[PDB]
Amino acid sequence: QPPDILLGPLFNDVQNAKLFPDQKTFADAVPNSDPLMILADYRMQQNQSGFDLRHFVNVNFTLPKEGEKYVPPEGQSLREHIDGLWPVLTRSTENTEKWDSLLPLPEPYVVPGGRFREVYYWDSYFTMLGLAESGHWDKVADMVANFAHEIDTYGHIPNGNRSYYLSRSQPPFFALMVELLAQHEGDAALKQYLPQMQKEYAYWMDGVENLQAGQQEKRVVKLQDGTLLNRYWDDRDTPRPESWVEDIATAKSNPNRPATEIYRDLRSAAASGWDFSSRWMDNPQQLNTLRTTSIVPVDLNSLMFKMEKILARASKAAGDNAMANQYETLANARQKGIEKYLWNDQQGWYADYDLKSHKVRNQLTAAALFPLYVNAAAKDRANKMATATKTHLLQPGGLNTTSVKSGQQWDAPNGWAPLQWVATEGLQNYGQKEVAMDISWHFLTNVQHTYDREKKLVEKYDVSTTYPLQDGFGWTNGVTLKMLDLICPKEQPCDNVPAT
Amino acid sequence: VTPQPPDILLGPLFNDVQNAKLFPDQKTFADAVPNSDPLMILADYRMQQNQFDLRHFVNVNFTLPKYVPPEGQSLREHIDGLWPVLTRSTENTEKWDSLLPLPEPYVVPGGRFREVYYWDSYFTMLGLAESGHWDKVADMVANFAHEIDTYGHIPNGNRSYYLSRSQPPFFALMVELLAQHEGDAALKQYLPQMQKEYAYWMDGVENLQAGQQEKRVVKLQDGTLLNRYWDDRDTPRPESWVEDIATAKSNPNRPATEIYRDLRSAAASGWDFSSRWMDNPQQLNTLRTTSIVPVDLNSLMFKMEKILARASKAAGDNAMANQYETLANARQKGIEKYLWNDQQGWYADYDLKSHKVRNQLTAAALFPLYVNAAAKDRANKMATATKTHLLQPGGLNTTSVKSGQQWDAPNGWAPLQWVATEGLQNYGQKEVAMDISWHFLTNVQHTYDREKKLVEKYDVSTTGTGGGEYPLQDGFGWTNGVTLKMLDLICPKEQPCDNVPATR
Ligand SMILES: OC[C@@H]1[C@@H](O)[C@H](O)[C@H]2[C@H](O)[C@@H](O[C@H]3O[C@H](CO)[C@@H](O)[C@H](O)[C@H]3O)CN21
Ligand SMILES: OC[C@@H]1[C@@H](O)[C@H](O)[C@H]2[C@H](O)[C@@H](O[C@H]3O[C@H](CO)[C@@H](O)[C@H](O)[C@H]3O)CN21
Repeated sequence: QPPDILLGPLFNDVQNAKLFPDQKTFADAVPNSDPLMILADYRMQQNQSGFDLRHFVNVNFTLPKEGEKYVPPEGQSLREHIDGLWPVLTRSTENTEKWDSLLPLPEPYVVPGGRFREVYYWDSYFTMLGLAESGHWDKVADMVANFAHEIDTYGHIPNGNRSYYLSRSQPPFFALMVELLAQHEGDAALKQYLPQMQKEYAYWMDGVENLQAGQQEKRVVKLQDGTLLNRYWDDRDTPRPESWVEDIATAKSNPNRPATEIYRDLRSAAASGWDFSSRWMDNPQQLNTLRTTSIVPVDLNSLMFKMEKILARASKAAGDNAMANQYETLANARQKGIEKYLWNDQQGWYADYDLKSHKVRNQLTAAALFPLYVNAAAKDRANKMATATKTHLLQPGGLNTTSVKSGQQWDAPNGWAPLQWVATEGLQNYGQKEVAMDISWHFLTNVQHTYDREKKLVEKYDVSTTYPLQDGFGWTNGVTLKMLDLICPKEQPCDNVPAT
Repeated sequence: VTPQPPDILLGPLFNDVQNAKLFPDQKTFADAVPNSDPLMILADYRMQQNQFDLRHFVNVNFTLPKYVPPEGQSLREHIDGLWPVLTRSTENTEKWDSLLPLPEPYVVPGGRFREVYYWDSYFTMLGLAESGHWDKVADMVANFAHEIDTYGHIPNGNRSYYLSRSQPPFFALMVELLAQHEGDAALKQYLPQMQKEYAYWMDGVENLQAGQQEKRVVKLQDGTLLNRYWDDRDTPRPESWVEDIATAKSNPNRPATEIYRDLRSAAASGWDFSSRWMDNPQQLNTLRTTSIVPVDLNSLMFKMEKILARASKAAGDNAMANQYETLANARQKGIEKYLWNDQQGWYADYDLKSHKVRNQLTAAALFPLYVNAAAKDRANKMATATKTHLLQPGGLNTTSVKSGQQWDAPNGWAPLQWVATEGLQNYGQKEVAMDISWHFLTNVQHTYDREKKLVEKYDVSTTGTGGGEYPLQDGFGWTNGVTLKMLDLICPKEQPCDNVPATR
């Protein structure tokens, strides 16, 4: 149960009082006794002469640790810095105290770094690429097994292993994780995790059998002509426990709209990974105008395509050819849907589909490379995507997330490792090597420059040239390894990005 | 972890079994127990579809759910003898079972209702208490406290598919019932759980802006705080799967999620279904439950606030007692202003769409008298309105609208008979209170005499029994409890009756 439900008005009071400078801190606090009895105790004590809320919290909760700082040794190469960090980013939480928001996992896992003290769904894929690249297949397998277990226990992979992340998933990479493990383990891996891949697919498509044309429900939309696509959705319609005061302030700033609708769209953008972006906003100046759930995402639907293709491949590997064909049929239908509703023929680029206006959007964002990444894109449209990339999103320090400098995280001038890799790999898929290399060199140069000065890798980079900023950093480390390998000869690998 | 509801657990397999109507009751497969991990059952299902007999597949992979009274019992004896028959003890359940474990024995309503029910349990516990079974009463209070502890609220019943909603809140009244036997020990003991339940009903209230609603709370333009019925999910009910899909399918121009939310929220109200929630009582696809502020729910919330004040005082916190008292006072004002119809002269629900008190008189209108929130003059008008519009030869009518739905004319339901009787008695309206009691009891006795059963509800217009999508069920928990209480009321304390007298 998430902390706001467990603790009631007590959670609200502590978050609003801003006892801790991060709202995630009290979301991660561990009750020392039954939260129902803490709430009862709080109600009695709170109006007592001299009641101190900070003292009450200290007495009734164990808080996250806060004073510590990682100190790398001097002058290690970029590659050695990353490679030696894996144990540091690894957590082992097979059992948790009762009432901890942290959810137990059977095997060790890598977390992104800093305040992100839990496994993240889509981060873990790019992280696992790094682990695999540097020969840590056992950690890769541990993490696949963990996610399989979450599917088994919760019915889906939560955004992270926190009670307050249970209400949503994230960009789905599990099937791609199984394929990554199969690179090492062969078809055995596809066979072992077929039931879990199927159950995750059931999650995303839940309710589709009874969904009528022109309606949406949970993570599924059916257009008027019957086309089936997915959207991001969270099952709750309240402030995020981890961003409690920010979300309340957002909704309060637009009393013309039901707060429940704003909370739903804030939580659904968090499910998208892109919390937040002009991509979801009617007005980039005002977060209270986001309408995430009314938007059909081109990246999510690309990922669904890949999931359907992988289900077909795993079915075939298990010896069920008829079932493999069924998944191929679903994949083809998805591909047609992407090509019809998620391609903007006037601009010549992929884009989201707007359910309110019943048209494909004009806005170009880095999500538009996803159809290339998953091999859904027609060849001529992949070529158009290379042009659009160079014209609009390629910047000196890497691939821009969007061309709108809104002040939000998933927008210009911010470059995010996962997006760099998806773009690089999708362009390579279609022989657009020049643009793919430009992204890799520009982003890697940006990573090296920050590492040179600060001896760290961080969650995101400003591409204009080459909560506070977080360090580690899981997906940055993974993508860097992969790109470093790409830009230097296989037989003469580099440990730092060449100056020229 | 608590299993997800059966539709989530089994993915499309559930949908397929329900739609195929392999079983004549939709509830039957909702209560099926998987013989292995549903994730693996679903994988097998998809494989076996590509290589098939659904019924046989279900037979292999699930275990499906499975009385002759003694000779010559009086009505009272039959009821007292039935308590063990209706008792279940489920401290441990199988993995993947939709049945949720409870630490103590519990009485269930009867028939297809093979689990404990929230509001039924109060009326049932009145019967248990009346006939000396205080141990069972304490068991059931403990079970509900445990559910609040474990889930954060009391679900509609102990089934995974009921977890997304509660029911008309009687827990605080159950605690007061135990307190009648134990003294205030019961209040002190269950104060934390009574507080946790209030937090559930009021969840989100601190941040709710005027003119908006969220979950179970509404805040009107002037800041007035009231509650509504709500279910956290927006899909067909597993236990009524094909019926609910048909309902939504019948108006494809309204988002199906709204219709599902309103169907589920009417089941949260206990009154699934009623003209009360519907724009047109003849058409179920017009229900709009979550836009209606219910007078019965808010009466019960008033009572909860009152008991919380009493319990707080028992625990020695007068400051907290005073706070609950202030909340109760605000609720009373809210009831008198927004849930009383002065045109008609009766309590009624408030409509959030038209921003007006509703004109319909239903049995829910007696709740303010039951909980002692009503002004004396208004209680007197309610007595007249009851006598004029709702009193029928076989008991108190649920509404005066014969819609074809269960919570409407000509159906009479035990809990509503008792609430009306007690409400009227609280304001000295003895004549109407005794009329309800004598009429309902005569109905119950007549059916008992010929059919040797008590059932879920009665025809108050014709007397006898027999809307609804499942057959009339027997037992029957709340009917038996209310019958005992009313039997005691209508005969002298010192010369009690075992059958309802044929002559007043
Ligand atoms: O690197 C961790 C996560 C990543 O998964 C996500 O795309 C990116 C996002 O900017 C942040 O999201 C996390 O934090 C939020 C609170 O700050 C949560 O509400 C959100 O659910 C969670 O994924 C940091 N990022
Ligand atoms: O006596 C058991 C229940 C009682 O709690 C409720 O008021 C009345 C209602 O008419 C039926 O409700 C139950 O069954 C439905 C399915 O037939 C469920 O959807 C509902 O959630 C459940 O309370 C029988 N009654």
